[PDB]
Amino acid sequence: MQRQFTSMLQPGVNKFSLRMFGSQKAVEKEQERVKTAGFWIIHPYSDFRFYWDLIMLIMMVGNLVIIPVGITFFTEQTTTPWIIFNVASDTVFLLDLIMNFRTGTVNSSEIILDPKVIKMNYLKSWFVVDFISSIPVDYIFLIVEKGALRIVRFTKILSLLRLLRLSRLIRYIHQWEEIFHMTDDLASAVVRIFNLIGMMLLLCHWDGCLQFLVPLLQDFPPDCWVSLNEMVNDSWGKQYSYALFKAMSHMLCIGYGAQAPVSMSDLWITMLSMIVGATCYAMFVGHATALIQSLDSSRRQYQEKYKQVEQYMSFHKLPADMRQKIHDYYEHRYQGKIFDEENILNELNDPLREEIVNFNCRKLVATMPLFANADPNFVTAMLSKLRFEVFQPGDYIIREGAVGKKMYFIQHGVAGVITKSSKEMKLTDGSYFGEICLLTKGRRTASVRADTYCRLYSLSVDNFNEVLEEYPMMRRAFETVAIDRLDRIGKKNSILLQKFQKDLNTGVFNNQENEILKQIVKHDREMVQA
Amino acid sequence: MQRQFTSMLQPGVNKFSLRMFGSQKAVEKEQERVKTAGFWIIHPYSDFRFYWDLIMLIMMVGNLVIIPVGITFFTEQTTTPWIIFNVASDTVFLLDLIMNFRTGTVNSSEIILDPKVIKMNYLKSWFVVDFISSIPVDYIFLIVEKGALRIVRFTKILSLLRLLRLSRLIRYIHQWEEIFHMTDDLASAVVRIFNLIGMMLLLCHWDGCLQFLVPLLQDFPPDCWVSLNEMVNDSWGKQYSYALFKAMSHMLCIGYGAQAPVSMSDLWITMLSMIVGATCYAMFVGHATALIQSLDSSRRQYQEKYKQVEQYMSFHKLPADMRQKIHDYYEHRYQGKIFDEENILNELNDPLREEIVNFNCRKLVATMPLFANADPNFVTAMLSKLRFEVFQPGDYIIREGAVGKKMYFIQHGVAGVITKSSKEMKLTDGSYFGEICLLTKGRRTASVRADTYCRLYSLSVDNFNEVLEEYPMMRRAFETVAIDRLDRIGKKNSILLQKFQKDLNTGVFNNQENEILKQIVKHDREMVQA
Amino acid sequence: MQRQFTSMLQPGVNKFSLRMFGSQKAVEKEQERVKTAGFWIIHPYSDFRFYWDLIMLIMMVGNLVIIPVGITFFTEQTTTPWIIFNVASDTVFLLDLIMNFRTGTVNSSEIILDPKVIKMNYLKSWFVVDFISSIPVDYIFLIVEKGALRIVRFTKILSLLRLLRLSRLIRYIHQWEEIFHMTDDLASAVVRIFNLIGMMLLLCHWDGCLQFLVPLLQDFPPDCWVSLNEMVNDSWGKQYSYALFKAMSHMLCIGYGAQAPVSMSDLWITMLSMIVGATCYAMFVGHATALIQSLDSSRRQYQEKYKQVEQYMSFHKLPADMRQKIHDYYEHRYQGKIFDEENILNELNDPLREEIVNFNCRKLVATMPLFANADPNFVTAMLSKLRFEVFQPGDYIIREGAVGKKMYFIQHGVAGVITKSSKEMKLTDGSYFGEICLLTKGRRTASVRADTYCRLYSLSVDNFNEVLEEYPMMRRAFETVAIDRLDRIGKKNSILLQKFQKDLNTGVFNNQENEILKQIVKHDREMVQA
Ligand SMILES: Nc1ncnc2c1ncn2[C@@H]1O[C@@H]2COP(=O)(O)O[C@H]2[C@H]1O
Ligand SMILES: Nc1ncnc2c1ncn2[C@@H]1O[C@@H]2COP(=O)(O)O[C@H]2[C@H]1O
Ligand SMILES: Nc1ncnc2c1ncn2[C@@H]1O[C@@H]2COP(=O)(O)O[C@H]2[C@H]1O
Repeated sequence: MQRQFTSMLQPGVNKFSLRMFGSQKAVEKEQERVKTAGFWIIHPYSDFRFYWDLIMLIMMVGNLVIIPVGITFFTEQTTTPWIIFNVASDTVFLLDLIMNFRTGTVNSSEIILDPKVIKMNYLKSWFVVDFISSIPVDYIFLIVEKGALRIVRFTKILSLLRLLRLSRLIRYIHQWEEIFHMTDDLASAVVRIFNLIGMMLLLCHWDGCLQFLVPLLQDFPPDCWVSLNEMVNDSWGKQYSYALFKAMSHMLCIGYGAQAPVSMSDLWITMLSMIVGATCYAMFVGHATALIQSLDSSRRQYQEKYKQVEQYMSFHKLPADMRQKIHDYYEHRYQGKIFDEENILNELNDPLREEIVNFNCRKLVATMPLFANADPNFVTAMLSKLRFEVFQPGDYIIREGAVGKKMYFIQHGVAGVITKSSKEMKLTDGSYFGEICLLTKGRRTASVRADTYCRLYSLSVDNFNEVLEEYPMMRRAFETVAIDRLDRIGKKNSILLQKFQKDLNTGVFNNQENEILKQIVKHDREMVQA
Repeated sequence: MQRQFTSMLQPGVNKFSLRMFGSQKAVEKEQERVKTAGFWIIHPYSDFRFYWDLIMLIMMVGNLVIIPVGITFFTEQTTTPWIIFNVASDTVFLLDLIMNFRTGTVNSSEIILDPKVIKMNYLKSWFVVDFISSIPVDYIFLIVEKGALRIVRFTKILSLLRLLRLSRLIRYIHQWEEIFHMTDDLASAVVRIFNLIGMMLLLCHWDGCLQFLVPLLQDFPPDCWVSLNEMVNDSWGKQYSYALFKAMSHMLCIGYGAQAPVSMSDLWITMLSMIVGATCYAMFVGHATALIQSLDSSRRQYQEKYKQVEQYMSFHKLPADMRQKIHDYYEHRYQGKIFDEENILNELNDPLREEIVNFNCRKLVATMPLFANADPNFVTAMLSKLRFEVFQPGDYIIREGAVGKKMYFIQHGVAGVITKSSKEMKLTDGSYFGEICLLTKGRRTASVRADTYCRLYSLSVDNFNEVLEEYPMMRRAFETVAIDRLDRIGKKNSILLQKFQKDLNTGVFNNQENEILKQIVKHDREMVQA
Repeated sequence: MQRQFTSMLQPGVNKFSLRMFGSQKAVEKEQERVKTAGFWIIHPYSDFRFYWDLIMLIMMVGNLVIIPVGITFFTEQTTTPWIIFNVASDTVFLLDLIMNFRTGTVNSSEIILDPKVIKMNYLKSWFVVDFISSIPVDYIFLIVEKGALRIVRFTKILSLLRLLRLSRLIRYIHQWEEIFHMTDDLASAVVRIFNLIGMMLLLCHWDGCLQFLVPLLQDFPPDCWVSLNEMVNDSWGKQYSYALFKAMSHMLCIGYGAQAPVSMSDLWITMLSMIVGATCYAMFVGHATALIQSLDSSRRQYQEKYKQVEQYMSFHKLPADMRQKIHDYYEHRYQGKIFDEENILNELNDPLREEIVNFNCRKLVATMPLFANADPNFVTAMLSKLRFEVFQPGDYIIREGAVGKKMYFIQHGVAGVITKSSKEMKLTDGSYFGEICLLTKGRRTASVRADTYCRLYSLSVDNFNEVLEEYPMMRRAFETVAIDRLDRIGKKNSILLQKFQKDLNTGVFNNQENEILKQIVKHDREMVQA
């Protein structure tokens, strides 16, 4: 049993524990660091301190709802049932104060030095504002005065010293909400707004007890609101309902309960309640505004970027024909989602980038035969050096005769090769153009027009040269496929022809090599016919 | 004593003085610049002007609380006690006006030209709106009319000309709050909201004096609210409490004090008070919103970045299995703290970067024997060219056979070398892999799998070549340790073997050199066994 | 006179004209473009249209204040004075409608096509909502019914059709405020909030006329608020004050004028007025919040950056000793001003950058003798390739023996050279170290410790090599000064010695050259003694 107590008092492996400590070795280190001292110390992340936090929070909200109401409307406050509840909550919060001695804080590292450091820090921090609210001063002062209507007044007053149990509630709810509200966007916001409206109802309830308490301590003078409305004799449900209604009407600023307040005490209490209500309502409106702006962030940022590009198009005074094509492109590329890609892919590390890239191009590695038959290290490097692009229908991707600087891998949407003295050649998903320009270091062979809405993957020339100089068997493959494709087109490149005639006669090719090559070129005939 | 007066009037070395002036030579320059003119000039950063600011602010808030109340409810305003206070505050603000002549402003540099520049600027800026509020016009006009109920009315009016002492309060509180509120985020916000609620209570108090002042100047006509509620005879505490309650109920918009206002004067004053109250409450709600959004900034920005990466993962339609790993990585790397590292480390200078890097890697310089025994300039350069990384459990850091481009220093969490025909080899904190790939310019020797949650420090190949070409003794060390590690693994590199056989036989090695090398290789056997 | 009319109708050279048109040639182009058509067309930037805008705005706010009040409380609306004012404002707004025909809009370019384009666009845009409000329908319908208490009711109604003069006011105030409110931050904000509170007082006034208008059209039934308060006979000042007070109490939500509204008409008008008041007050609170957040921007952004660097220091868990030095550095460098320097200096062009750099370094070009005697093109290039730095007291700028990569120009604050077997050497403002390391391509000669708070200007090695390879006479100067400084230090560099012994014996030096060199080295002895 005591081993279970020690394992409870030591910090346990949890999500917050891992977020604090990093590796589990730090959790074992903290477990031994707690296991230094004997039978006493509890850690501020332990499940014992968490459950004691929760039990004391339930008891606190219970007592702060039932304390003030009990004081005002119950002029017989010496009943056995009432005294039993009072001493129960008293010994419960004395337990919580001694555990507040035997806890430990976190400045830096978590301080676990009991007899000097945490004792001095706690005795300098909150011991007065807890020791007033702990012990029942209402029975001590009563047995002192026993060892009298003014004394009955004074023992009705000092019970409100237990309202200083409030500071423990906010001091605990700080830790509790920061632990159990870091989950999502909706849940944290909704628990924060319900936190605030719970605070507002607590203040309305306290004020509703106050507006009857002060006409009670003066024994109901004949001009205050209670003896004007003639409800000194009405049963306590009616008095509490009216006092709470009066405080809620002051709080939301609707109006005075009665026509007006005439006595001086009622007048000043009404004014103080009005100030507190206006301030709390202003804070509530501010929190509602902050919650709304936190919910509406993404659409706002997208409209910011849209207004920026609209201002750019306005500054150059482009025609509306072009603005329609630009907004069509932004829709067809970003799909109404604002995000920066290079920054995120720079923030992630190498295997996360490799796994994300392999998932985004899982279709292309299957559909191209080259990627299906090549080595996975080459495939991974060539895949890592790619770039997304979106082409609108009917614009030239590659024009003939210009200098070549990249190649493109088709992912979605058919694009056509338009060679003169050739009809047309369509290219489905899973194919590539831009081979022979980069392999021959010359001018583009035949132009390419984007028929449908193409979604292409492009690869620059320097990365292509680095990868294909690392592994040259794929360069032999590209040379052979480019030879067949050029022979079908009609033009021929003697540089690549002589390089292959010196390459194939050198004997570096194998039986499996040219069998794979024959498979690839018949596959290329298939994905140029289709 | 006069030397103390001159040292008070000259600017003193303070935090604001250093933030204004840079070096202390500018403070000495300003001290001589004040010491040019004789016995007169005070500087707008001097402790004399600061203490005169504070004393005049205390006297101002005192007088603006007690002036209007004194006017309305005290129809016997010729008492000795009242006249003594009036002439006291009068001569105090005449002192402040003459010191307002003998001050100096700051446009650019601080102007200290007395007899033309600052005299012309002050006499064109605020001299009318101070000279009205300075001298007691209420006794001058009275002794003029002595040298009569309308005259008693007129001498009750002109005392409100001292409410133009208000502009000096805001004009001073600008400087005072910008001096003593640049400390932190909570303190500046709380003093700003209490500044605004102090302003609102001041307006409520002034309006509460007004609502009795205007039924007073008409000698209480039989239809205004005072003679309707029948409180012309009630003692002044009751009249002030009711007038303040009526103005506060108009201000927060709760309701008319009485059922309605019937006389025309009460009607128009009620409407003007309603407008001023609605405007001031709107400003208060705006300031509360701005304060709340200023407090809730960091969690907001973190949720912005989180929503952005969520939109990226939504756009690529990644499976939830991968989204869980990405959110796990972001938690395990940033720990819920949004900050940009490269920008901050670019903003700091060279010794701050060196000191921060040495503190972040104080454990690694002790645990690695190479760093413990090397020269501190080399250690500092190699430390400056490092980069943080976080690896999740069970992904390959380095795969075998790929091209090598960096090396890694383990900081936290064990990672394993998985070589074929070797069992496994664990590596604790404080070790490095990636030596022999960069030293032999070839393929990776054996793959490395991240067992626990690794926190690694990585170093790129170009920086490694620059540092190790600057100092080659560490390259001899790395060559020897790599030779031993390869001999234990099973593969061997003849390039490094021949380079060391030509290196060691060259005679460049020394007795201390290979003694240190023997210590390092037995240390490497220790941190590969462990 | 007609030439003055044509020059008024044509667009004039103004600040908005230059911001619209760029060069003055476009203003002359627009002047001829207006001068195409004859005697008719006015341009929407012309001073004629601006002054007609202003005169119609004055007349509009006058009429919309005096129209509704005239309708309700003046049951004798056939007086000569009243009819004269009505036909005056009628013919004034018929003038404004015909000028609304003869104007021109701006879609793109400013359309100036009169008889089809602007006529069709205006007749499709606003001609109904102006032609109702232009002509006095109240006299036309009266002379129709003349060519009867229901008819008197109907001629009291249709005058409110002139409230549709309101749309012209907002349609003009759009252009007028965007012209004359682009000046500053305070003026635009204050005119916007006073614009909104003017709109709110206009709605309060209109509602105050409505609450008496509807009990007027039913001939004051015996249960509406007017005949309950018994003010059918009170003179019109009293009725207007009470009706405006009732509408203002509904508008700000304070309370019903009377105890409650009993008749059905009063009930529904009260509810509609409550809805309009709550909506307008919500808009006012929103505009106040936006104004406050616009005023408090700079301090907010500075606190954002400060919280970010605080989160960075918290994430690395640096000691508070280091956090104090970092916050000291940020204060001493940015001086509490958030701004990005590289972005702004990238946005400006070449002579603006040259002029800004020459002003920031006007002291250094005078204090250094090299800059005073060198060619201004060299001085400008070397000045353009500089970088600011701030060094805290007591850290080593340059350590001995390390590799050299930049040189530093002292601007403010003394720094010391600490050479072994030399006492110490102080360097005032206007001096440079880092010459001989960059000139000899080797290790740093002697360390340098920052004594006071140094503000230095640094220059990198690649820019230094580019400039000093462009002009080599300054390299001869640096070689000679470095020779003297090394001879005084104690170490000597044979590379520079032999390069100068081959350089000086080559005969490239002149009499003016070595006279300038002698002046520079005695100046260097002066600024090393001092
Ligand atoms: N018949 C064809 N079928 C498919 N693609 C082709 C054909 N002819 C040329 N191409 C591709 O179109 C590209 C355009 O010019 P390049 O020189 O970049 O390389 C060319 C080939 O990749
Ligand atoms: N037996 C071993 N123990 C620890 N590390 C090793 C061992 N063998 C190889 N390594 C490291 O693992 C690295 C992986 O391949 P590299 O060529 O980068 O260089 C290798 C060495 O740094
Ligand atoms: N006696 C000296 N007085 C002033 N500066 C010096 C002196 N000796 C060396 N320096 C400077 O200090 C620099 C530090 O090393 P460098 O090699 O960069 O070049 C050195 C010179 O610019």
